[PDB]
Amino acid sequence: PKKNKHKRKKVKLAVLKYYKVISRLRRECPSDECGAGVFMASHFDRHYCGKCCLTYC
Amino acid sequence: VNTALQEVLKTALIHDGLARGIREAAKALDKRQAHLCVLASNCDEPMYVKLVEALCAEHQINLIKVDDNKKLGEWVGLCKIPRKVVGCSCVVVKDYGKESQAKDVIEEYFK
Ligand SMILES: [Zn+2]
Repeated sequence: PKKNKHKRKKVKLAVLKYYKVISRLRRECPSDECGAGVFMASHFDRHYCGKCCLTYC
Repeated sequence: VNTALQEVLKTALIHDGLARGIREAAKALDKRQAHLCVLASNCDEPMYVKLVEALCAEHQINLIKVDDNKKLGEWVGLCKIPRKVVGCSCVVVKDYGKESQAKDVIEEYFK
């Protein structure tokens, strides 16, 4: 066999999936190096923001 | 007259003053640091993007309109002059230089 390389996965136009139209569709990351628009990805038993590498619950 | 896009954008890229792109426009609108907003009116049909249209009514931003994507992508950003075609759809200008002819035409466009 062979070890495969990693390709950048493509979700298509998730830029409106950060909002819900006023009202956002995902929850905010508390930070001082991030903030003013930076949200956390809400997975099924955890909540994830990229830069701080923060898990909630 | 179109020196309200020629004399501000070409003199604005030299000063770390452009926020080009769409999600960076959303993070810049949540920063409350949008001063100049060049929209698109070129789309598959324009009803698919309503977020930058409605977050200024929450956030009190100036809006100047254009009708073109390819002349927008020739206004701002990079291109070959078999040619590198990229197209920009929404521009947040964050900062400026110091201008004495073109402060007003981006300033006074509040109709
Ligand atoms: Zn974080």
